[PDB]
Amino acid sequence: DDFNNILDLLINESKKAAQLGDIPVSCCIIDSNNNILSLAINSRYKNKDISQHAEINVINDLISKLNSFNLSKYKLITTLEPCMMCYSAIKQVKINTIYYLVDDPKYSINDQNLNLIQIKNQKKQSEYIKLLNIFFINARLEHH
Amino acid sequence: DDFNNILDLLINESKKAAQLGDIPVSCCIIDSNNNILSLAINSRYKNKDISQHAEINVINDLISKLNSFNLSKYKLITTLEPCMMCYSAIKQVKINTIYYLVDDPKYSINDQNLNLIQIKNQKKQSEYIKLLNIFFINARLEHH
Ligand SMILES: [Cl-]
Ligand SMILES: [Cl-]
Ligand SMILES: [Zn+2]
Ligand SMILES: [Zn+2]
Repeated sequence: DDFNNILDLLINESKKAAQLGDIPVSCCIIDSNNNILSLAINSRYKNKDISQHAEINVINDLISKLNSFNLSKYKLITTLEPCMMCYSAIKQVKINTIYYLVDDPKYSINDQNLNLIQIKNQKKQSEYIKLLNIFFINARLEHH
Repeated sequence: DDFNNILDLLINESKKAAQLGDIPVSCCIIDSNNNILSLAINSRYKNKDISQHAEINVINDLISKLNSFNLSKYKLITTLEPCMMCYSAIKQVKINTIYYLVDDPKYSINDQNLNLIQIKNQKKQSEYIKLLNIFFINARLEHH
């Protein structure tokens, strides 16, 4: 569909990540009934851990809850197209679908049982783009 | 992935439909192991039946094989983006994924558990576009 309520929630969460120095990305994992089982934000720089993107964080939350590395029954929704580290972690726990809102400007993948699917929600996409733009502006100001 | 072998097969089949007066569309339904369970071509005008597009034909083949209207365990691959009649029939048998090669130039859908996903296979897409173009050229020649 367009996940308007889940996206409202994720966009609200990611603000937290932006306040603390990380690209404001939030994401959740859902079961087939679209219930959220785990939610996480990006905390790579905040916790000085190369792996702590929102996607790997949410994967680890669910591994913890279910005591299992097999998430084949679940789908992932993120505000921003995942990097390749996260894409590979998502693949390695057998999640078959990644919904993302905003693709990443910054590989050639012929994987399957793994679809990367852009959510169409223009209002939410424009809102999240404005949040990211504010983050990057502050990024270049501190860069200089 | 890019379904290169299945697409080779479908593009070969659809030629049959083009020879007999129908837009040359072919499609199959696959299980989770990507095995084909049913394959069909468009035969609307050939059999004077508004419903006999390739997608509805393949659905009926599988309903027949399984004696069930519940195809929730299966995915559909077609050469051409489905019309809305077929999209609704696919939804009504609970198939969750439609892979298509070529989108249709000729609605606003907020359905979910139903993803419409364009296959990326440039060589196969260009080949199928050339086949369709030949079909339409002959169409306008007979039109006049
Ligand atoms: Cl890998
Ligand atoms: Cl309906
Ligand atoms: Zn990442
Ligand atoms: Zn149709």
